Amino acid sequence: EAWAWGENCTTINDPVPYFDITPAEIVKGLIETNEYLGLPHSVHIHGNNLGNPGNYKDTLDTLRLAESYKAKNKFGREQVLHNTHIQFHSYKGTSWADFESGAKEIMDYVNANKNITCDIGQVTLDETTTMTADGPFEYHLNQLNHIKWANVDVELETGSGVVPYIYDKNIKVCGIQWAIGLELALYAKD
Amino acid sequence: AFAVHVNMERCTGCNNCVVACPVNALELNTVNPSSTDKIYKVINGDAVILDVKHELCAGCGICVDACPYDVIQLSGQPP
Amino acid sequence: VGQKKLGNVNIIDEDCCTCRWCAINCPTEAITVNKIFEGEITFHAEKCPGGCSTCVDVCPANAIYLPTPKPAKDMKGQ
Ligand code: SF4
Ligand code: SF4
Ligand code: SF4
Ligand code: SF4
Ligand SMILES: [Zn+2]
Repeated sequence: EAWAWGENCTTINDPVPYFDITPAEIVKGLIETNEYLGLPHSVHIHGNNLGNPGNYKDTLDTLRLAESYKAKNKFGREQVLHNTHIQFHSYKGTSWADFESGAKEIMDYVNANKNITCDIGQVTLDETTTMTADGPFEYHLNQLNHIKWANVDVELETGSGVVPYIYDKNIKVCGIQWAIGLELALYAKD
Repeated sequence: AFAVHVNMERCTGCNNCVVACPVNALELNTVNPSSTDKIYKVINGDAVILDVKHELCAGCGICVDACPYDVIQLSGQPP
Repeated sequence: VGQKKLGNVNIIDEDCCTCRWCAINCPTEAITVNKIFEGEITFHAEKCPGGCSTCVDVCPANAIYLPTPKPAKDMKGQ
């Protein structure tokens, strides 16, 4: 929503423009709502600071938001929130020249906690278009690679962004991105 | 309490005289609305002034300035 | 040599309306205007139906303003 004005919430704590609610508060409120209604699927969560180096710290910060809930429903599920494409959230380091993998730390936290389930976003190393409902990531990607960019802001609801991208084999960045998902999947005890 | 006259012959139903009137905008856009009566409503494609007895207008000129193809004449003299 | 003051500045008295704009903004406090009327005027902003800047357009002394909307990352919930 801050993208609707042109900004982005770069962490878990900063407030939304004019609403003064934070990512942490909204995630917690939606978790309480979900587990109270007993919906089948948990709060599927994207996350913040997507696609930037060093955001494994923020990924742990956002995963620590479930430490006080229990999945109550008539359906069998042990999650309380589902953290998605985590190979995107498991980066490390300062920039793209000092960039390595934080999958070890992410999966240590997940192997600890039993109310957190994940999935990997393994990159298949080819040409693709990247579509996420958040604007700022797609805009940042467009400013990186200078290719097409489409933005679709919805009214009182979400954002959007479509940007082609080349995950080619001839880049250190893309190679490490490929390695990260495999590290995540191969560090899973459960 | 003035009198507004709408030239039905060139009214297109644009509804920018209804949206822009500040007496129409009193109901939904005010805290604790005072009066909920409306000067214009576009019935059958042309702007109809429900303010028959000339009690609610205030000669603001927001509606004359709003109509894209001038069609609203505002009378500042007693009807 | 001291001071220059080429010409004179003075107020047409049948046109001035005691606004205090030039007195309030004069650099050397050399203008003496006193308002003809005294009292108080209050604006209940929560009752203005928005796009009606007739008051702004007709105020002689341009006392009225439309308070400028704040930017994002500065609205602070107000
Ligand atoms: S002059 Fe002002 S108050 Fe009267 S009908 Fe037009 S917009 Fe409404
Ligand atoms: S703004 Fe003008 S053209 Fe549009 S409905 Fe009113 S009178 Fe007709
Ligand atoms: S600024 Fe005020 S005092 Fe000066 S001429 Fe204008 S109305 Fe009169
Ligand atoms: S002229 Fe000013 S005070 Fe009067 S209704 Fe319009 S916005 Fe409100
Ligand atoms: Zn996503």
